[PDB]
Amino acid sequence: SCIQFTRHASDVLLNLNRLRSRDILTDVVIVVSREQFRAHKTVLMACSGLFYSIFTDQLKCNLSVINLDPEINPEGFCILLDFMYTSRLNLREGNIMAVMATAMYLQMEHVVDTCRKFIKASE
Amino acid sequence: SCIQFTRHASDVLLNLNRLRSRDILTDVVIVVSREQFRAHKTVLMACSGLFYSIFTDQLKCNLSVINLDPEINPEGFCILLDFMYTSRLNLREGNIMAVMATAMYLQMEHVVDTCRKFIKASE
Amino acid sequence: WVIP
Amino acid sequence: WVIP
Ligand SMILES: CSc1ncc(Cl)c(Nc2ccc3c(c2)CC(=O)N3)n1
Ligand SMILES: CSc1ncc(Cl)c(Nc2ccc3c(c2)CC(=O)N3)n1
Ligand SMILES: [Cl-]
Ligand SMILES: [Cl-]
Ligand SMILES: [Cl-]
Ligand SMILES: [Cl-]
Repeated sequence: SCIQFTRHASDVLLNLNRLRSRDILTDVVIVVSREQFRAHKTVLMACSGLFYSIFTDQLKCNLSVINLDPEINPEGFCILLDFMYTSRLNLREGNIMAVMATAMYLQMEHVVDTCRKFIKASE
Repeated sequence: SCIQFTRHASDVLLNLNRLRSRDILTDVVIVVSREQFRAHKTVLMACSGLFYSIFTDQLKCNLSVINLDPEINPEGFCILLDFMYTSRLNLREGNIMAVMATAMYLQMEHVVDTCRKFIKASE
Repeated sequence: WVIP
Repeated sequence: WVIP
């Protein structure tokens, strides 16, 4: 018999992004080919199968620094980190290959799906 | 020129609630008249003006235990904590007064608004 | 607010 | 996915 507030999840995500922009309560640095990205472990886990697996590990859950595979492109990661905190994906002809490869590595199934569809349309 | 994934914010909140249910990466205990509630500081801040103010304080941001005012009803808090993580509010005739008072103290403006409207309809 |  |  609950009532539901339609905009609540969006408002929560908007506030989490405000915290990220002001570097409030960020608890991890993600290192991508020497570029560094500060974030909230819980948000990373909520968006990515890879971060979910990492931060549920009894040893890795306590790390303040995570280094990604050197093949990962920092711009592709930045675009995906922005998507995690906003639901908005900056998908462009020049970045789609790097974004899809990063989303496959991060295990972000819905992003991989839209990249596959956008690539298929251009062939 | 971004594309947007409609269900992303809801999916994020659903995963944050899964983390709460399994007590994963919870970093604070909220004490309400001896009842204890584990949660994520970032989610509490994203939903409540009171928690936002508390955890942006340079001393309180580091506390692992927060004690609420003894007038706060544990059931009212529990209902609001469930709403924070799900967008669903269990508003009932028997709890509406305790839920509204707790939402006013927590500074959850949209919850206060629907409680005022539901009370006004019954008068 | 809605009935979900 | 939509055009926001
Ligand atoms: C599976 S239960 C669960 N519980 C809590 C969290 Cl934080 C979580 N996250 C997560 C797991 C896998 C995937 C994603 C998020 C996005 C994606 O495409 N795959 N999962
Ligand atoms: C105001 S900027 C901002 N930035 C980040 C966060 Cl985490 C935040 N939360 C917050 C503040 C006030 C209120 C709520 C959440 C719910 C409500 O009714 N009032 N606010
Ligand atoms: Cl470390
Ligand atoms: Cl995704
Ligand atoms: Cl403490
Ligand atoms: Cl609210």
